[PDB]
Amino acid sequence: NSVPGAPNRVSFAKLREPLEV
Amino acid sequence: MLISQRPTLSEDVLTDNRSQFVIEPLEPGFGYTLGNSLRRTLLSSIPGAAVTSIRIDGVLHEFTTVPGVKEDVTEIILNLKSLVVSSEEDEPVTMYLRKQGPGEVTAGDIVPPAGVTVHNPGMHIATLNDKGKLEVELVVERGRGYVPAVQNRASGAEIGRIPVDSIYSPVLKVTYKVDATRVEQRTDFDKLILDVETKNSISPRDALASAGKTLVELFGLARELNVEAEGIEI
Amino acid sequence: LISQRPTLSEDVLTDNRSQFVIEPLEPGFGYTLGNSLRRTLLSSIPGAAVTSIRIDGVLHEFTTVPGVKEDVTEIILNLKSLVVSSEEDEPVTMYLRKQGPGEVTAGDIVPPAGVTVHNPGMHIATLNDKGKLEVELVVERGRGYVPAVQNRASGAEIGRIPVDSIYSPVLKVTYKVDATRVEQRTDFDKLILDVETKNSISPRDALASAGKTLVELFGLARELN
Amino acid sequence: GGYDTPLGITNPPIDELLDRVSSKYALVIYAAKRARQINDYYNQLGEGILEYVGPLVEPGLQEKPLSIALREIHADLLEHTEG
Amino acid sequence: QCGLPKLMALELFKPFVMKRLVDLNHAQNIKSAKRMVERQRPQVWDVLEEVIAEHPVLLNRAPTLHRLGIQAFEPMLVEGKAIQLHPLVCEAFNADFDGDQMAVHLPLSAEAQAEARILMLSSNNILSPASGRPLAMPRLDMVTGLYYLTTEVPGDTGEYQPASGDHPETGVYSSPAEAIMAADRGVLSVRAKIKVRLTQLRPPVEIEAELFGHSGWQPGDAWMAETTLGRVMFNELLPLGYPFVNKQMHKKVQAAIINDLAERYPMIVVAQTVDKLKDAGFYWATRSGVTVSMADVLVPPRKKEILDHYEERADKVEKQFQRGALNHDERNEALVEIWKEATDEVGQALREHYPDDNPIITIVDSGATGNFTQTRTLAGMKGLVTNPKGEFIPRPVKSSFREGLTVLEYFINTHGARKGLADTALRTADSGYLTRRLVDVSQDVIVREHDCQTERGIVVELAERAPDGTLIRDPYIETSAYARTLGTDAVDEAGNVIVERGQDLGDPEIDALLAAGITQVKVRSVLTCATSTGVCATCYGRSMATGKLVDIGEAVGIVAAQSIGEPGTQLTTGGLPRVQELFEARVPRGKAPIADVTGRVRLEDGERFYKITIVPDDGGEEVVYDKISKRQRLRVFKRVLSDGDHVEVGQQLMEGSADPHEVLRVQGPREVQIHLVREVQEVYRAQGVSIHDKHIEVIVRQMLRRVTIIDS
Amino acid sequence: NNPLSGLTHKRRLSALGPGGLSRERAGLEVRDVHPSHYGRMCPIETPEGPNIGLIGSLSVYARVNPFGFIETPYRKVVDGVVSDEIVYLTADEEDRHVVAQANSPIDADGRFVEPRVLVRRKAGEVEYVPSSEVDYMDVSPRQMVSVATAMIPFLEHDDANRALMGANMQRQAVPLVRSEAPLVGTGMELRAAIDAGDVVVAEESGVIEEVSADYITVMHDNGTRRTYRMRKFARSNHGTCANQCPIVDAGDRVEAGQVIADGPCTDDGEMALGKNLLVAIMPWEGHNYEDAIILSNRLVEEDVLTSIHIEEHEIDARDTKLGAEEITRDIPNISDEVLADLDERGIVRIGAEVRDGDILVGKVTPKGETELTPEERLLRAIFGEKAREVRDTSLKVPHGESGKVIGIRVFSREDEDELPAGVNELVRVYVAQKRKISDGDKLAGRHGNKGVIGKILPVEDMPFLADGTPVDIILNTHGVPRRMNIGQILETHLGWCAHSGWKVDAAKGVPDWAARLPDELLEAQPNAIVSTPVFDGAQEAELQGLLSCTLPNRDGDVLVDADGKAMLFDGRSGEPFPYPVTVGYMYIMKLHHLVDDKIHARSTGPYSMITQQPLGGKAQFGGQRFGEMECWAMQAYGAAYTLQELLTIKSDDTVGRVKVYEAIVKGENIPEPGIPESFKVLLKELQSLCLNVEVLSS
Amino acid sequence: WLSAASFQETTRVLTDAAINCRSDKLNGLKENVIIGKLIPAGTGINRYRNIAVQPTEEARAAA
Ligand SMILES: [Mg+2]
Ligand SMILES: [Zn+2]
Repeated sequence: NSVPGAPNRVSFAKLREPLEV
Repeated sequence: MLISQRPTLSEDVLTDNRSQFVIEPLEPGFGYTLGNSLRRTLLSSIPGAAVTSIRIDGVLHEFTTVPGVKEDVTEIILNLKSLVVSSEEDEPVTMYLRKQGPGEVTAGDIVPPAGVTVHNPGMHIATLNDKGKLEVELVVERGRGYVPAVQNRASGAEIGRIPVDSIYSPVLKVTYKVDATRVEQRTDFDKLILDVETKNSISPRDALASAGKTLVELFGLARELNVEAEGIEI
Repeated sequence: LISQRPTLSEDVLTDNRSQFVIEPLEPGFGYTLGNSLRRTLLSSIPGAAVTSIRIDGVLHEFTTVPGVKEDVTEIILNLKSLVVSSEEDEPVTMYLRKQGPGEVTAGDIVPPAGVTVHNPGMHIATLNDKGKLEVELVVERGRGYVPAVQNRASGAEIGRIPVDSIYSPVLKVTYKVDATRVEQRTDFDKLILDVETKNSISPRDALASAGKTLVELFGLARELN
Repeated sequence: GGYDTPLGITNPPIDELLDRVSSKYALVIYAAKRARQINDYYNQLGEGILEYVGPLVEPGLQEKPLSIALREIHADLLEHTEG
Repeated sequence: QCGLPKLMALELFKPFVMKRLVDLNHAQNIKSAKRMVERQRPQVWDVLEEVIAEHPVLLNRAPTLHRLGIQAFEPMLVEGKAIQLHPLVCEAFNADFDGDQMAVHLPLSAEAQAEARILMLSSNNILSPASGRPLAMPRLDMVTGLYYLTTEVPGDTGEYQPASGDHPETGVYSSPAEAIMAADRGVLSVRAKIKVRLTQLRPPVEIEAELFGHSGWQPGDAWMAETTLGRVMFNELLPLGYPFVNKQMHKKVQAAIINDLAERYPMIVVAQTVDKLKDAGFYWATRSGVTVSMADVLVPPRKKEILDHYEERADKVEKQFQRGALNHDERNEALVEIWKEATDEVGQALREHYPDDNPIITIVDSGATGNFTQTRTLAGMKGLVTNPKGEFIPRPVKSSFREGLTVLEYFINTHGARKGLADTALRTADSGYLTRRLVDVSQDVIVREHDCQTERGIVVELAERAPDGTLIRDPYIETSAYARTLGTDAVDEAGNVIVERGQDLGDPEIDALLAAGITQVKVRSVLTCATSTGVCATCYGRSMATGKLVDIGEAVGIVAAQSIGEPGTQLTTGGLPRVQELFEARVPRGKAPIADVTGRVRLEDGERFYKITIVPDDGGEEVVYDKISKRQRLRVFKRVLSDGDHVEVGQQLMEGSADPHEVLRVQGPREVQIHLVREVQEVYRAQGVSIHDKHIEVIVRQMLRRVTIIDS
Repeated sequence: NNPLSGLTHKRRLSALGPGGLSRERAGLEVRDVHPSHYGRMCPIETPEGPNIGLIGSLSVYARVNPFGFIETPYRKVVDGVVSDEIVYLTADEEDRHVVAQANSPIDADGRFVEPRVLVRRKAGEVEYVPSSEVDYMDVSPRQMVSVATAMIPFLEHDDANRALMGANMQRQAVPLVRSEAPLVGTGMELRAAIDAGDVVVAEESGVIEEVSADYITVMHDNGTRRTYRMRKFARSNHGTCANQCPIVDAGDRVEAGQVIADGPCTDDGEMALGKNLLVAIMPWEGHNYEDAIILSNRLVEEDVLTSIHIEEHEIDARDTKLGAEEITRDIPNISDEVLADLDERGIVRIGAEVRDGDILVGKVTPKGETELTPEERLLRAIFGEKAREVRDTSLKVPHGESGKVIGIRVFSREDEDELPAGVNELVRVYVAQKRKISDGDKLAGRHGNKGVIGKILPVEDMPFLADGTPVDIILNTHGVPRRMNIGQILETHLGWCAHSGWKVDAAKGVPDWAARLPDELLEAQPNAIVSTPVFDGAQEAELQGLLSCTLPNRDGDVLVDADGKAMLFDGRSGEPFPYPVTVGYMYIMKLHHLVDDKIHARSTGPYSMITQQPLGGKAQFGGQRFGEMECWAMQAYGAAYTLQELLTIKSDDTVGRVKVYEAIVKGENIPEPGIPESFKVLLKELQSLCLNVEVLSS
Repeated sequence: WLSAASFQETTRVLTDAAINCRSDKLNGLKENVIIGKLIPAGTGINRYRNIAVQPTEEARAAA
């Protein structure tokens, strides 16, 4: 999540991005 | 509580046995609640008599026509179905009708036993010619609602016994429709409209009275659980 | 071809949920009977609710009481989920006073006699060392949903906060039917009607009120004679 | 005559008015002139009555002069001269 | 009827309501009345209904594309701030409920109120003035509902089956009351083919004639109808005198029946019938079970085989190009043609797989919405997507929306979508300019008399013959032949007169003409009207909006201009620029020369510029045509183009678009009238818009009014 | 209107203004989508009106080169193996490269499974290429998309223009009072809410010392403590509330960058522009005809869809030639009840509710006296009316709104406050309305499926599942297949699955569809929240498998069958609906097109000076525009008298206007119209151009 | 010339009309609209505008 207070959000993403927004 | 006005009924007749009822006005949303239940109760709660099975000499398996009378068997079964009868005794009464020679077979030629009546003797049924000899046996019994033809258990004993669908309900066709007259000043009430066609056996007014009675008894059977209750009053 | 009389029975599942069984009925009558009973239960069962409140430290809904983590609007929304029962019709006032660190629920409110608060554990607000909450609730009977009566409609002061009122003890009503539909025409509909109320009135009594309601209209129908 | 009872603004059926007049515009001016006369009579009634005669049919409870005029046309109570 | 907000109605009728409320003594003076108006006291709401009672108020939506864009209504007061419309006038207003607002005006005087309640009443305007087709037709939801109610399901519950030896037919019903009694139970389905006895509805003409003989009075008598219960309910909805239809009702069928009603029934009854149709359509749309999900959209199993076959074709053509035997343009043309074939095959597979019961196919087939191309893009594959230059990308989107798309797949689609979304925005303004010019040029012509008593007119083909010998119907007869007036009597082989001069020339007249066998018919138009100012009523002919002869003051010029300009946003040179250039009478881009004299042709293939000479068949001189491009093809006639082929005086020797000035100067004014009318009509009809020929006739007549002076 | 609207107004690329082409100049080639846009500027997010294509948004990954050229990141592939090295590439060097695709079948080592991959070549073309020849690859999906559009679930299942409409309506949703987080979404909401700046964030890690409704104090590790003040009920530029609420406790620790207090349209720190509504997609009685929407009345009752609308009103006391206007509660010839809400200062008390026609500020101006008509003298003689030398240009609430009063700010020169020259007192008054949802208001999904509210329906008269739960909202089914936004139905199915929870039975391994489905997703509790990234989303097979196992709600009952449909009971007639219809949970938002702000009526108001036409717009009293097209329609009807009246005695004939008002009030027929004033203005105008134009009577 | 000037090329049309001293009969529909008299169409024609209505004598007697 890389954000300390993020609520859990299960994802259907198959691939892992290299760099964050 | 108080409904702020007395809801009322206004009936106008259109034919000898056909009426329009206006129930006005109800609490918002009660038009459907009253109308659909009233329609169903009218259709399937009024007791009445109807024809159930027919047996006619001259046909055993030739289900096309019968000798003498020029019209065929499906026509005759339909004329017989559209015959209004009123029976007092619950057991299945048996009627007979016979004619000989050319002529016009109506309902008036029938002979009803005691306790049963036919409310339109002047109805055409058949047409005989050429030394025509017609004899019809009828079974009439009392029930309620509309019931499809039931397969006859006495097939071997009465091979010529053909069961028919039964129109037990005295009321033929009931439709209803809601409207929203006088909404703004009177905070959006609604009116309910009923169109009722019945057989000439009974009127629409007393049919409605009986339906209201049946619904009152049913919902009072429901209500007689906590006698002290709070609702709304006329 | 059934001529035996219809009858009713009750089956309690929980303290609120219950299941009323009606049998026997005309073929096709069960659905419409259940629908009419549901439409009445869900709409015209009288209850009681809070209509207007007042907090000493505020003047309108869009402020904040000093000390309490909650907001005034969100306090109103939390208080919207109050379940009460009144026995006296007239507007009745009940008081809520709390001070010091802690979480104020619907158990801290002292109701007068003749009324009952039914979910004392439901949360209202959270205070601090500076927190101090003092509110008064005005509770009225009625039925259905009534939006906020305007402040100028009544002889109301500046601080009075009108609130929406929902007098409806019925939470959820539904039904089903079991139809035999046998060849020998001994066909009837067994109507199952399950009602859940918000802990204020027994579903038995809610049904009693709904039936007493319907009886008036259908008696007006029948008296035509 | 196969229609049911017309509701509201279309109370006098438009075709049953059309067969009484040459054209739609002629009917429009028909009704407009008659409404003018009726409104003048209503306004001036207290004073000396001029040539304008009131509604020949019975006006409703609160009925517009145009509606009264169109009822008059449908009842065949006025005559017109084309220009 | 139209529902009007009570607050806005109060503000609109303010002097009326104030006067009436001071009459009712609720206020002493108008100052007090104004105060209670401003504070909206409860004594104003009840008197508002009294004041609003049958006072016409006219609604409008911008843009007002045609005359029906602004219509009168009788208002009611409603709680809320939104104007409630009848769902039927939405087609006339081109108004969706996506957020569109509407404006409202109030007529004040007796004349304005009478005009609103007579001319502009919505119930008085059902048919479209442009083409005569009804505009109060049941739209999407209502057509879906009536299609569902009317369709007959084989092998359904409660059907009729003859039987013998053990039991009778056990499927026949005595009366519709018994039919609906059974339908209440599970025994009979609404869409079950049965035999019933009908006592009110008039039987169709065939059974009526063959059963009742001459006197076919149905309401008194009874007859056996072999139909479904839903069709009985629909015919019950229709007026009593209308014959029983007994056919599943597609949008076209509904159009035909409503047009027939408006043709031979009063306006009040057609309005009431359309209202009843709307009510039943809405009631029965809910029960059709039209719904959507992933399971509803289906994919064809042969899809991968088709895609593999066409991919192998693409690979082979790519390799053949890579050998250098063909250039990039040839490669792109080959790829586009094979992918068009692939789209065709996949669409056919989806069509042959999809059940006829599914909601999507039901909606498309019923004529309510969409089309099979829409369904193919949804489930199947979208196919070719446009270049931003308008060309076709060699690699098309292989998948469809149901399976999702790749990032680049969406991009190309976005290319195409943005192109279209900009072009429609430009098109709206262009069409507005066109109709603005048309109304100004054509505002002069208004109907001035009943008859100009002329005898000249126009020859209409009316279903030309066939070589085998038969009368094959002309495809465009409603546009050209219907609603006109005979200029000369119609005769067959100098025999009996079929239809006499000065006749409306409707369906019975055209049927009689085709029965007699004559095709060429002389008819009266505005092109030949001899009236000094405007046109006479008979020359213009039957007004398409009211179904009767036009009135004696109708401003037909504005009606024609609006009719032509209204569909301008639907066009997609071969489009709106084409019709604009036709109406502006410019030199067409594909200028195709025309012959000048009936004579023999001679062609020499010059260097990139041909040379065509026409030698007259008499002592005239030989005419030449030299400066033409080699890009343009050769016009076909008779067959094909051939050197030495004798051609007529005005044969288009090259395919393209001829010049209106040239065709006029070489074949008179009648020929240029024919050419302009046919060209504009075909440009419009290539998109699916029907406009009666008389409007374009009016505008062309206004074009050709002048004359150029040669000598002083 | 919301943090999305703010964040989209920033990071936006316009093409107008000085130095660029204008709307009068735009070319279709300019409006088109150039292939170089990929990863630089979004091709979906753009205004829909006449300026279509001239305004866009930066792609979510975009960057600006030092010279003003937009560059986007991309990974590099060497030896057919994708490195972790990221280089930013401008459209100049992209043509000199062959960039691969984001969602390519990587082998967890660097290689693609198929030799031929679909890529973009130099000239913007897309083609297949051997894997050993490509040199660049996309950093991620959604590289080509904006920030707003990236918040549309199932974007790839939506048509381009409908997705454009959805992205354009994402930024018009008003902030409700709750802002529940969507059941189905994308991962972009968290970062959007963080970067929009509308959510308070802990700038230094530490414990939380105390929390109230206005301030939050945090005890940092290094001795110092910090206080975050929280803005409440502040009016935004478009008249919507900007309330902020804490989401923390009194003892919990927070890290740097964590959300402390959520904002207007946020929940737990992620953007939430609407509410999850239980939806059925069947047509109902024609009230949802042609894109109309039906709702239950419980949405009104529970305040599920309600909004706070704060409006400010200004009035200034300024010096004048005759003296100074003064704001005072003493205002001549006024009643007393309307003065009850006015304090001694002359301004309405805070909290005093107000309605149309009332006085907010009693400001009285020095006029002296004018021509005193005989009747005024007679009146002051008969009753005893005084001099009343002053005039009352008091602030009155504009026509058509009401509500409570939040607060007042007062500026004066006597308090050192800097004011415009000539003004000595300034007063601004803030008025709030808690606007409930009503018919005529505009609702929309996230997929461009907008519509107004046809009818609010009583909760009893709504289709309800066998469980007895009524549906909340009904949309027509004819609007989906025609517009190609099946993605909204995909969202409906996934929303029902996420609302009900699920468990895939791994008795004998996982099923085939769940082989590639990620772990921790095989089992979800009720009311879970799922994220569907726009292009690496949830496949149809995965969604179908999820719908298969949809564990029952309260007792043993699967209301929604395998194909996503369910059996509904008609709440009006009671009989079950003949066929199952699809039901689910859909995210519905209320747009800023409320009917209260769009309702206008005019009987008689102001007129312009040069020509006597009525004014236009709700700011003035309005008056509708009868244009040339409407004139054409009126002539087409052949209706002449109403045209005469619409042009003469309603817009220009001044004597006609006054006489017609007198006639209508008194009860006589309308008089004959005269000559419009605009024609006389034209006549004098042409005369002033040295043109001898006149009118001849015979 | 009033119609033409309201239509298009207004300066050119006005200049030509002023030079030629052209006169407008004010009989066209557009110029009738622009000056505010009844248009010569529909209810604006003489035969429809000058119809006279009077009660029929049986109805007047029965009044
Ligand atoms: Mg629209
Ligand atoms: Zn003529």
